[PDB]
Parts: sequence; C-alpha cells; structure tokens
Amino acid sequence: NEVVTREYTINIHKRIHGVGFKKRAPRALKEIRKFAMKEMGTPDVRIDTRLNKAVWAKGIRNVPYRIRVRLSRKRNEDEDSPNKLYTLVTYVPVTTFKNLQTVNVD
Amino acid sequence: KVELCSFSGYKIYPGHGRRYARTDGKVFQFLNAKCESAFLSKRNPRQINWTVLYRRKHKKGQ
Amino acid sequence: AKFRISLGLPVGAVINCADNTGAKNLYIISVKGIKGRLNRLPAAGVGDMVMATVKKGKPELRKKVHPAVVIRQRKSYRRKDGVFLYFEDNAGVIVNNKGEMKGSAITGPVAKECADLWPRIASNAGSIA
Amino acid sequence: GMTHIVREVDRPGSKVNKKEVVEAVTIVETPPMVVVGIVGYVETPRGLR
Amino acid sequence: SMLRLQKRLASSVLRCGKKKVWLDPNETNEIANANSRQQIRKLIKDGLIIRKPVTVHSRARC
RNA sequence: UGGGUCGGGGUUUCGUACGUAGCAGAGCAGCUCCCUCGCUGCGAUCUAUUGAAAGUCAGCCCUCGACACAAGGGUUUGUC
RNA sequence: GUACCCAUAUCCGCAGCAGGUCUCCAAGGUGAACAGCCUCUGGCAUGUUGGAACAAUGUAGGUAAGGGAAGUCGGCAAGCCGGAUCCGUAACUUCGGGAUAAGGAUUGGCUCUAAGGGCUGGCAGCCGACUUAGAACUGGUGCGGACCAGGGGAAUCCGA
Ligand SMILES: [Mg+2]
Ligand SMILES: [Mg+2]
Ligand SMILES: [Mg+2]
Ligand SMILES: [Mg+2]
Ligand SMILES: [Mg+2]
Ligand SMILES: [Mg+2]
Ligand SMILES: [Mg+2]
Ligand SMILES: [Mg+2]
Ligand SMILES: [Mg+2]
Ligand SMILES: [Mg+2]
Ligand SMILES: [Mg+2]
Ligand SMILES: [Mg+2]
Ligand SMILES: [Mg+2]
Ligand SMILES: [Mg+2]
Ligand SMILES: [Mg+2]
Ligand SMILES: [Mg+2]
Ligand SMILES: [Mg+2]
Ligand SMILES: [Mg+2]
Ligand SMILES: [Mg+2]
Repeated sequence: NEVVTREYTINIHKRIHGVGFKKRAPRALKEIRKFAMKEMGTPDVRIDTRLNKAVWAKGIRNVPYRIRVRLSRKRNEDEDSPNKLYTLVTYVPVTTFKNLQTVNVD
Repeated sequence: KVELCSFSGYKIYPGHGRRYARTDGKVFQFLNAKCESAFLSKRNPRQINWTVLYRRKHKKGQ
Repeated sequence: AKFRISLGLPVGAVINCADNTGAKNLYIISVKGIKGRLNRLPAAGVGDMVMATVKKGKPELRKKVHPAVVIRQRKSYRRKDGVFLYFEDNAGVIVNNKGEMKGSAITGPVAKECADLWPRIASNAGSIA
Repeated sequence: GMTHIVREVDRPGSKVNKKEVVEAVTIVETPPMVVVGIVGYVETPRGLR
Repeated sequence: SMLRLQKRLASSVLRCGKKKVWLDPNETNEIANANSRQQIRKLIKDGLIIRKPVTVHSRARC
C-alpha cells in the first residue's frame, strides 16, 4: 500500500481563516501542501496546474471553501532524491459536497 | 411574565431585548437590534418574511 | 432610593421642555448633587435635578437660570427588573428649588424613576413609562 | 459560563422589595475531588515548616 | 534555454506584440537552435511558434 | 473509552437559492378554426416548491459514521 | 550625421535617487467631458530582498450608542451639503451683481403613449439618430445606490 492513492475534501475556509485578502490563495496552496505532507508523509509534494487553476478561479481574496482533491504517492525513479517518494495532488471537479468522505481509489 | 415582540412576534424572555416608549405613549418591545432597526426604519412586519405576521397572513404552518 | 441609571445628558445638552410654561427647549448647564473629576463633564440622567436656561421660548423665561427635572432620555438605561428602555427624545420639565412644578400639566410620557422620585411631577399623571 | 437568572429578593425598605430582578450569574463545574495526601506543618519562630 | 531572442524576433516577424507569441514548451531545445528570422519563419510555418488570438472584448451587453 | 482529517447532527447568522409550473403580471409582437380568459413567444416583479439556499471554528458543542497515523526521532544529566 | 536610451534603470542631481527635463499618435463602456472607475492593442513584475506571527508604539484608511465644540488661543483636523430636473430666491448695490443666496420636492427597474426628420411620384409609399414630456406596474422608501462632488447665514478691519 506504498503506492496507494486516495481522495480527500480539504476545507480551505478553516485554514485561511485569518490571513487577509492579499495572501489567501498562496496560503491556501501552502496549506494544501502541508495537508499532503501530513497525510502521505513524503517531503516531495507536487500539485497540479488544474488544481492551481481551481484554487485561483475566483481571485486572491475569494478562495473556494471546500476542495475535493486526490493524493497519489508514487515512487520517484529519478536517483537524485533521498526520499524517492513524491505525492502528486490532482483536482477532481464535483458539484456537491454533502455526504462526501475520504475513500481510496485504484 | 413573557411578552410578545411588536415586530417579530416571538417571546421575549426576561433579561433579553429592549423597550421603546414613543412620545405618543405607545410602548413597544423589541427582541434584538435587527427588529429594532426594522421598526425604526418603517419596515412592514407583514412584508418581512421571517416574522410571525407574514406566516399568519400566508397560512404557512397552520 | 434611586439606582445608578445610564447618564446620557452631559453639560450642554439642549433638551425639550414638556410643560405648559412657555419654554421650548432647556439648556443643561450643570447637575445638582454631583462631584466632578478632572476634565469630566457633569452628566445627567432621569429624575435628577439640574440647572438650566431657556434658549428658545418666552422672553420672560429666557436669559435666566432655573431648576429642571429630566423626565425622558434617549440613552437606554437598565431597569432593575432586567430590561432596557429609551424614549424618543430628551425632554424635561421646569421646577422650583423645593421641587414643585411651575406648569399646570405635562405632556408626553414620564419615566418611572422621575415619577417615583418627585411626587409632584407624577401628580399630573400624564403617562407613566 | 455565565447565565442570568430571575430571583425574588427579601431586602426590606427598598424599591426592590417583593419584586423580581435579573442578575448576572456565573457557573463553575466542581466535580468531586479525590484525596491522596496528608501534610503536617509546625510553627517555627521563622514561619511554618 | 534562453528564448528571449526568439520571443523578441517572432513578435517582429508576426507583426504583433510580445504577449501574443506562443512557444511550444516541449520543443524548447528545438526553438533554442533558431537564431535567424528565416528559422523563425520556418518554425512558425511548422507550428512551434504561433500567434494567440486577441482577448475577447464582447459588445453584446453594450 | 488515543489524537487528527472528512462527514452527520445541535446551535447560530442572513433572509426564502437555481430550475420548474401558474386561468398573477403595467403590456408588446406573430398567427388565424376569426376566434364565447383564441393560441404562441417576449415581459420589472409576484406566487408554490421554501423557517429555503448559503456559512458555521479555524479560539462553539456532541459523535465511538468513514479514512489514514501512532513505543518515531536528536542533545544532556549521579550524591565517600 | 544616420545604432541605441530619450527613462520611477542608458540625461542632470556624487547612484538602477517618489526630484527636474521640450514635442506627435492616441480606442470601447458609464459619464457633459482628455474628470474618476472598468476592459482591448501594447508593456510590467509591485519598483535595491523573502519566510512566520499580528504585542505596545507609529504611518495612512473607516466607523462608534447619548450629548454636539462643553477640548483647544483658535471648529486645527475631521465632519455636513455636494450632480441633474421643477418652483422660490433677501439686505445692499456702481443696477452689471449678490446667486449654485438662503430654503423645498423628485431621482431605480421593466412595459407604454405623444411630439421633435429625410427621400421617391403627379395628398401616399419607405428609410434611420436619440432627445423631451406624461402615465401605468413594481422592488423591505432603495434609487448621483461605486466613482465624480460648493456647508450656509449675520457683521467688523484691510486691500477696489
Ligand atoms: Mg530537479
Ligand atoms: Mg446567490
Ligand atoms: Mg534611429
Ligand atoms: Mg527617477
Ligand atoms: Mg519623475
Ligand atoms: Mg470614452
Ligand atoms: Mg451616453
Ligand atoms: Mg518582488
Ligand atoms: Mg528603480
Ligand atoms: Mg458618536
Ligand atoms: Mg449616533
Ligand atoms: Mg445638533
Ligand atoms: Mg454654542
Ligand atoms: Mg481666547
Ligand atoms: Mg480643514
Ligand atoms: Mg442684516
Ligand atoms: Mg451672501
Ligand atoms: Mg410606438
Ligand atoms: Mg488684493
């Protein structure tokens, strides 16, 4: 289960509660990176350009509250990193958010 | 003793809300600043939806 | 006795004169039975006697100092029962030094504090609270 | 926390007698305390020991 | 890896602005070998350097 | 009867979401079985769905619904 | 003589210095407008650095219940009105002004009605600009809904 991939619903409204207008989206992306660090555990985390667009879709001071993301921990195969494992974070679109829990996908 | 609000019609328990004594002599009870401002700015309780007067006029619950 | 109600009328307030003497407004110049603090305006509440002058009204009542009792205020003061209330405008009546009304009848409501402190003002019995 | 309360008063000779009042009232949770130790103190000319 | 010369030269070739020139990111090593306006024209005809359309300014609401 | 992240409730703030339907709508345009509220489309608002929708802890409350994690790490410290 | 900068980085100011330096071209929407605000052609990385937190003090910005100048040498600062349409405009005067004196009413949205033109033929037929006035309906009296933007009056002294 070292290469398993899961889906999560990160609450940005909780993590950017007190940052201020000009620093909401960068802090949100830093919080997504920290959430990946805490969930997967690999010090190397790469987020997708589609996820960046989904975060910056409403400007800087207006960040979507809940974001449904997908984390995939994959081996590096680059022989220049000590961890050799990196977490790719992608963004999946969803219309609703109620009754959505964290499940693993194949 | 629990009095009914003049604007919203809810029950004002002891220690809550305010009272307003007009120069004419009428004494109204306001539940909070929302209803206070709605009464001072001449808003219709029957036109405001969340009041009890609107529900009694439109037969919502009973 | 009288309790600590929210003082909302400092020195310099132009209140209405709710009586049939011939005075329109009263100008609060000081408060009876008060001790001041360095750079603190003597404030007045309800039922407390003050000294005042008539800025607009009868020429015979203008340009002279006379005692007055505040009967209505806009500053919401807490009743001992546990409710807050405030009137439409700041209004008071004129009296003598002993505490007797100068006019015959009063107009508008009268607060319970003033009505219980000064019996002669409640003797007119216009409207209580 | 704090919750106000309505209470009848007994003060005679006041404008509040036989009337209800609302007053601020604080609440503290005090579960039963378990006893563990016993300590003795002697009175020395320099204080307690 | 310095495409400043190519970005400046393709704009003058296409007779547009520097912001309207689009470079293929995967063929960066092939673009870097270009050093002439003829090479830039050849790459434009190929499809590695293209001209992006003008940003939409709708007049329907007007 | 470990903590954490989602989710579900409670509370709360604002005030009744988009869509749909209406023999509600100051009226307008097209058509004709010439039409006894004739049909169609447009038309600020209004009505039912609707005490609806939306946010609710990041310094709110409850959970044993679901996911992963955990005795994993570095430095230093004794009185014949 | 012909390159280049012509500038909050190629000039001067001891420098990649919020300073100074003469000219041409100049769009769309709102709006009277080259006002202010938002976009297109064209440029840019926020002006000699970034990460974490949001203590006091400070520099700019906005509100605050009741009183409204009672503070201060002083209404200093701040604050009120601020555009347009319709009525009404005082004392004085050199008769030109004062004057946007002062003081009042309206301002949104969607359907309408009426008026304001040109061209072809011996009174009829088509073509296109946005202006005004009135009325109906309607929104939780909100309507210059952002931006734009005269506080006023009574007098003294001086200087047309
Ligand atoms: Mg690398
Ligand atoms: Mg909405
Ligand atoms: Mg040249
Ligand atoms: Mg400079
Ligand atoms: Mg300059
Ligand atoms: Mg223009
Ligand atoms: Mg125009
Ligand atoms: Mg920078
Ligand atoms: Mg510079
Ligand atoms: Mg104030
Ligand atoms: Mg106020
Ligand atoms: Mg005033
Ligand atoms: Mg004064
Ligand atoms: Mg002085
Ligand atoms: Mg000033
Ligand atoms: Mg005069
Ligand atoms: Mg004048
Ligand atoms: Mg017409
Ligand atoms: Mg001069």
